[PDB]
Amino acid sequence: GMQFKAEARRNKLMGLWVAEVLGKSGDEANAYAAEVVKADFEEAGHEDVMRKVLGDLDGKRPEAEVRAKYEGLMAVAKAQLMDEL
Repeated sequence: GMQFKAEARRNKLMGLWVAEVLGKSGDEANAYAAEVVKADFEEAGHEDVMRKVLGDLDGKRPEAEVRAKYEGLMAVAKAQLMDEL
């Protein structure tokens, strides 16, 4: 299945965007791009993830920007995994 490879990539990639929106850089962003991958076991779909990134953003962006970013990234995530080959 591609679910999981694609999940890890989608989840990681959003972390790097959210990190840039925080004003992280370098390795702070890479560490953060593990955190967003580490919030998807307790609840399926996109529940406990969203509250994690939103609370971490502290109001730095509107939810409408944020959730759209995540949702749109599933396409990008799966580009990268066939483009990395």
